[PDB]
Amino acid sequence: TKVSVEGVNVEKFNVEYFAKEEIKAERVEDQKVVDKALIAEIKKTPLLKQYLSASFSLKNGDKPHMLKF
Amino acid sequence: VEPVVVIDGKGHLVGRLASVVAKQLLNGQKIVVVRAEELNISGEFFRNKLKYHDFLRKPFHFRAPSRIFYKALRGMVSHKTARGKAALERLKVFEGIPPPYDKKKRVVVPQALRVLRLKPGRKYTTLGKLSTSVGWKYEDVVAKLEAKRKVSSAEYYAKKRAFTKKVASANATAAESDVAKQLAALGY
Amino acid sequence: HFKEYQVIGRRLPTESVPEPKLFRMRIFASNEVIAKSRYWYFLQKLHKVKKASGEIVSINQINEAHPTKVKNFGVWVRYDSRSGTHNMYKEIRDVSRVAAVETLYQDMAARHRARFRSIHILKVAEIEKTADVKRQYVKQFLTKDLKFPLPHRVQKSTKTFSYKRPSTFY
Amino acid sequence: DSIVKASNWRLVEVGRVVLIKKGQSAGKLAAIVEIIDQKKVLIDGPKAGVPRQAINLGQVVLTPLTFALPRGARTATVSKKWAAAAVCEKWAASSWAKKIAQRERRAALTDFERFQVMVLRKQKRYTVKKALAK
Amino acid sequence: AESHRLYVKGKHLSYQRSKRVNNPNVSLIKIEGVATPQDAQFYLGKRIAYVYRASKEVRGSKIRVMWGKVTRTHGNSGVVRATFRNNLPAKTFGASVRIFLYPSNI
RNA sequence: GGAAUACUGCCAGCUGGGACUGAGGACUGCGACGUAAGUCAAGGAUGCUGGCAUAAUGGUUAUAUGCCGCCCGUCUUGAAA
RNA sequence: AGAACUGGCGAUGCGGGAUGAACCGAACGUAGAGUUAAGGUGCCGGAAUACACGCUCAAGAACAAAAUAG
RNA sequence: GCUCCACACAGAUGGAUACGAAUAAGGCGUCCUUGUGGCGUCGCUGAACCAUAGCAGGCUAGCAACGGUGCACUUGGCGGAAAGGCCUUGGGUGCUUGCUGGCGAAUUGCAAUGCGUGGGGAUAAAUCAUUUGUAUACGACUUAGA
Repeated sequence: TKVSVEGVNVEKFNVEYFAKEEIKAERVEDQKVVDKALIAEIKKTPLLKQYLSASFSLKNGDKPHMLKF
Repeated sequence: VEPVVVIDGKGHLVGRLASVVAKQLLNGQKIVVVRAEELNISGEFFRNKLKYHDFLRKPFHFRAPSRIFYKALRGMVSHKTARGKAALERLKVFEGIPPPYDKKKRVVVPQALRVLRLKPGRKYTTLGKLSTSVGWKYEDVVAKLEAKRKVSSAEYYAKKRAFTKKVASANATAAESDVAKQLAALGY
Repeated sequence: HFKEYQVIGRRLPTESVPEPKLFRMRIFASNEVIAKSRYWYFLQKLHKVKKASGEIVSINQINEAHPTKVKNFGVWVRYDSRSGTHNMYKEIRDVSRVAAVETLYQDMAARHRARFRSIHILKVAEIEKTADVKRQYVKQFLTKDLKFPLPHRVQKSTKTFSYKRPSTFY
Repeated sequence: DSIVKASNWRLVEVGRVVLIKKGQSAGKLAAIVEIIDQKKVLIDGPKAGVPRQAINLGQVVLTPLTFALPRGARTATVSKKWAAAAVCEKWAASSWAKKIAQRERRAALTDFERFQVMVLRKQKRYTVKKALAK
Repeated sequence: AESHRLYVKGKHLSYQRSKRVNNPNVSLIKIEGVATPQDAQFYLGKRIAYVYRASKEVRGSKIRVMWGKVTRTHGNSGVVRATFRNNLPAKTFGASVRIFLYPSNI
């Protein structure tokens, strides 16, 4: 399953952006900007929000070599 | 996969069942064996009563079918060693199905059943008859209280069947709906 | 698996004996080398010619004409046993000659404990008309609208534990 | 009156529908065309594209479906009889084919599809548990 | 969520060994739901960890873990050989081991 | 009549997954890319990231675990003894 | 009894053979990866309760031997 | 064991999900021909059923039902093979993801799985002393006196 990330501007993020040299305000602003753009596409299909809110976990009888991810 | 496995000895070969149980519990799997008296050995009564007195005429000898199965299992495990002794501590053998194992599911081993292993039209021996012939004195009580075990367990199964009837009716009435069709489309 | 190989030889033609008899026989083997070895052995046994005094003219695999048609084959088997030698005739029902000869070899190794070394396939002949077959166990599969069941199937279970108590029905 | 239980065994015969379990043609249907011996039987499955070849009865499981077919029928005749008898339509109606299809679909289920299945199962149960007890 | 497991459970059978000679450097691990070499091929290279409870305190927990890696398949019943930085104590025969999914190839 | 397929062999064909190995120590040579500048998988691991001084790790010994190991030297003898 | 012609061992580890000097493979610096021999793959023991054809109810895995297909 | 003082610590992490019997027959539904009955349906494995969404699973505003269920109560029966477990009438208090939304996740920075003593207060009982002899090489065994 793939969402249309074309609408999200990812040019700002780079390797030096994550350098670790209370969270920086600029980081929070960028996260909010990314979330605002991504939520519109995520809600465009049913259960995508709920699906992403659910934590993946294995169950008895599950065969990862058989499960089609 | 199962924390504890209950195996119904009825209809199984002593050798194959012992070998599979030894291999399984050597890997740390806990196994419980029930209805050992109903375990079967290939061949008619003669040649099964024999080969037992032959080693008997040599120590201590146990007549109970469970003890016979344990002896068969004991020789397939490297006893006298810590791993062998520890492995044998994960095994339990009883005649019939004493509680609380009577209230839990019992499994079978397809590769050890007499039906699937013995060719049709060949005589076979049963552990209960041999044990009684070699001095076992609890076959009568074992059979008597095993018959009682089937009693009221048939009634429990009937009640479960009645409940599943209502469950199936509830599923059917809700079936064919939009949600039901959506689930069926995805193989569920 | 086996294959049919046609092998010919003319004992290294020399002066005063041009164009020799050109012995021919249809050898059965799993490879060309075994076919050539068996051809040499048969020539030595049945003819006054040795491997060092011969030449393999050609060797080509022969495939059955109709590997789908069910046919009956009569085989004139000759083999060496614990005492002397005894000619034998048998009838085998198989789709192809290779399968028929393989089954014949298996039966010989089973009902006679004879191996490829002592077994000689003199001739295999197809039979199609009814009443020409003689063995009862081959006539058994020539009745009109023949139908038989397969009771007590032994279908295998991968898992060591089964909760179904499987039934042998078919 | 006289009583005899079903005891109906799936008999091997010309035109018997058989599903192959082992080999390159596993999972495909075929029809028996002739009998060779107690162990090997000739089959043809031109509908599924399987080649006409001899197969041991242990490599194949007999299906309850049957149709008329002359003994030794070639590929063309076998295909004609298969089309006429509507063998494919009968196979799909059988619960065995439906179970095979369900197993294949479950194997092909995606993780997001699995989550959707879980949600729909919860929704269906919410009503199933309310249908009972009253 | 009910289950938090993200690894395939497995059982440690025994080290690679001859009749009278054993090689503790190579361990044999059984993977649940695996019975053929082809199925075990997917588990090659995955990190395998062994979890056991300790009596004395440690650097911030009470659990001690021994990490390992899958090297190659073993036998025909889906058995797979595993190697660890520190070999198992040989007392874990039949114990439970955790076969993680990473590194992933899907 | 024609497709194929079945089988043997070739590819100085393509494309992944798994395990061990990092040996040498400024350039001398055989080769490829490119009109050239220059580059390269071309006579041996390069770069990044993650944990650390009440460290990280390693070491000594008691038991335990899976397997193995007839008590030492001498002489008899062709051998074990 | 008497010899004798070439060979296995003399001083020889290692793997298999329940153990063995007359067997099979193979002869030796310290380790890793990989591929094998004899020998095996129901457990002890690492590995297919593999596949296919028939045989045998009793063991079966040189001496008491002579009396289901063609 | 009742009480005070003084000290102390072989491998759960989804559910072992329960008729019996045969294997040259079996279950499931229906009905009458109540029987070894007729019909349809299912196997050819457990690749199945439960539940499985929420910070290692929070706060919180609404909608749809009068359900599902965790915990402590209460009613009745049941389980003697190693019962010690099974339900279950009634109400109490929480969740409910059955449905519609909001609040927070960050910096751990790219993974390092993430439970009784040793000293006292009372005392139920044992052995020795005595005796007993139906016991006796020495242990042991057999009696009784607040």
